[PDB]
Amino acid sequence: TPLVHVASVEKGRSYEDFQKVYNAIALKLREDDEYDNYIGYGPVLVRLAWHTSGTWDKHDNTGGSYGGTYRFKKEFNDPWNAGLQNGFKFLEPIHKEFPWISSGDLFSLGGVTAVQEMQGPKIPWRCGRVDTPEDTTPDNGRLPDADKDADYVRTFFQRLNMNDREVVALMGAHALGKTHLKNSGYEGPWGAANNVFTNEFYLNLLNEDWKLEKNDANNEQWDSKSGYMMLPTDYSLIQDPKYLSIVKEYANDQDKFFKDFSKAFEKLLENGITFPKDAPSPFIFKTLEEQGL
Ligand code: HEM
Repeated sequence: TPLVHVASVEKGRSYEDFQKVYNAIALKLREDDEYDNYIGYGPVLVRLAWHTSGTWDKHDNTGGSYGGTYRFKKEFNDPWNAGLQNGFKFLEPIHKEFPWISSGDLFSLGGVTAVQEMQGPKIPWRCGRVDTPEDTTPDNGRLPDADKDADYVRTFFQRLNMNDREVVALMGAHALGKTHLKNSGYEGPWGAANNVFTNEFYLNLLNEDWKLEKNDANNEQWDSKSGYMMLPTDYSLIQDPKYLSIVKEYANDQDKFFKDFSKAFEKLLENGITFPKDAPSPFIFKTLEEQGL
């Protein structure tokens, strides 16, 4: 059946220990600001948290964030993961300073820290992921393709136990960063800010004038005169009438999008993990700004 992965708290560690890790990540995000033409490492860390969680299969509980298996070559060389090496490199000195944190805890915490420092919603986070051996590394091909339609997106996300609202909310993370032709065969940002977490993805889908064009890798993407782009999968959220209603909702309610994204993102990062009844409550980390740091 399904594998069982029980959360086990890094020995003797508590909220204060993880806040220190959060702070080191946040401080380095501030420090290494030049990355990717001054976008900074925020977006790639969010993508790293999603990709290391998104291999999960609810049917048998393979993949998922628990095992921290991205550290192994099969997964880091996944063509779907091209570019994430930048996120992993960023995290190296963090892991060196705090060698006690598990890899899955670090990859997932990198995502939480990035969202929050980029002025996104608070994302409650739980510790206790435990490194698993190389033979537990899921095969390539569990991450989604971008050249597909709404039916594909809907079916894909059923494997991660996500419903329509959860899918649309999670996709709003595409406010962040950009596609890079050398990584994915798509080129351009989804919006203007790209290192500030807002509902701009939805506003842009609805409000820009989009043209279906071919990029330099001979792949179709939707382009706007403002210099933004949408993947076929992004654009499918306004082609499908059920997705469209939810896009409109998030475009018109920043708080609702924040609340829903926080729930879906924590869920994504926790899928596959069994938390003991007496496990600590989820942690809500203070930002550097809230700490006066
Ligand atoms: C249908 C599902 C999805 C597809 C097909 C997809 C596809 C892509 C592609 C092709 C890129 C560009 C990679 C590159 O060239 O560097 C990208 C970037 C990104 N994705 Fe997604 N994605 C999906 C869902 C998600 C989800 C659920 C999240 C998180 C909640 C996410 C977060 C990000 C972020 C933050 C970036 C920017 C990374 C950077 O700037 O380096 N994506 N995605």
